[PDB]
Amino acid sequence: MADPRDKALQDYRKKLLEHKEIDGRLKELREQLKELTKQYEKSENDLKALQSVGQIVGEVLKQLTEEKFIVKATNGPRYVVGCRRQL
Amino acid sequence: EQDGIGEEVLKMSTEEIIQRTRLLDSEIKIMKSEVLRVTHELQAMKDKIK
Repeated sequence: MADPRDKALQDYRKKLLEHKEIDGRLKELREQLKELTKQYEKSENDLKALQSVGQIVGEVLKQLTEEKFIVKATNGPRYVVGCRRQL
Repeated sequence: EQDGIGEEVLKMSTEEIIQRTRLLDSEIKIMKSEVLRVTHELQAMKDKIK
């Protein structure tokens, strides 16, 4: 007759081994999630940054009125242009 | 692990029959549900990132 103490010890050891295996699986999944969260954050940032247009760089020569400025693009041409309100 | 060994030794029937088995079953069910949810979310997010 196997001792009940020995049976309980063997059952506890088997359950601990199964728990360790599932904990290893959970740790692998947690590492996967940790890496993929940052990877997806970077991918989302890249996608958001793709849809952004630049801005011409120029020099202000003179202000004609409140909402009218003379601006000289570095290319060479001079334009009469407006100004953003909260500026 | 010494505390666990002492418990499983001194209390062979008062803990293994009722306490240990139910705790292990509840834990295994909870972690299985968590693993399934995590796998589903990971698959969806991987499709999105692709």
